[PDB]
Amino acid sequence: VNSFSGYLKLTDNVYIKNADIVEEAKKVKPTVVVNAANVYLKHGGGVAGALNKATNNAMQVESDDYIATNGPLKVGGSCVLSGHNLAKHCLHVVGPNVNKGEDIQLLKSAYENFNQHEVLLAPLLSAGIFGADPIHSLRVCVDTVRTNVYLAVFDKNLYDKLVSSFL
Ligand SMILES: Cc1c[nH]c2ncnc(NCC3(O)CCC3)c12
Ligand SMILES: [Cl-]
Repeated sequence: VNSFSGYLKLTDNVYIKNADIVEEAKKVKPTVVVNAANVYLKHGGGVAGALNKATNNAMQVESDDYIATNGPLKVGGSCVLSGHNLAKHCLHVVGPNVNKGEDIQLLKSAYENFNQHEVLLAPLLSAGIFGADPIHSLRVCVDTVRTNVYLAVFDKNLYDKLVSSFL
């Protein structure tokens, strides 16, 4: 039993809700919140910009030190950093950004990072400003993640479309 409330159950391990991941994280304080990161951990917009703003830029400060030490992430890769005031940990996961020409096949590799954590709060990878089809992102999530994932979809119309179209 966990404290995630109001979710619709999609499969044995995948759950979904129309919610702002920022407001959800503040309420639940999950062990792991997933960020929709880029390889430079430049949290300018989309989910990343919103999560960073909620940390008063502390996420960005920590991220800049991480990059200065380790260099950029790989597309499809991840790193674990602090969750600041939002969660214990933030799993920064880089899905492919279609508006950069990146290979959508890397979306499965991106979701595989979730399997290293028993329970996560997360957005759909590569959706929104990363330019992929969110229906596809949900399909890859369900077919790749085996741990317990609570998906927050910010747009109500897209959520209803994701629910109504779910196979
Ligand atoms: C932009 C933003 C702020 N807070 C959020 N919480 C959850 N999801 C988000 N955007 C990603 C999508 O849900 C839309 C396509 C996939 C956001
Ligand atoms: Cl977005």
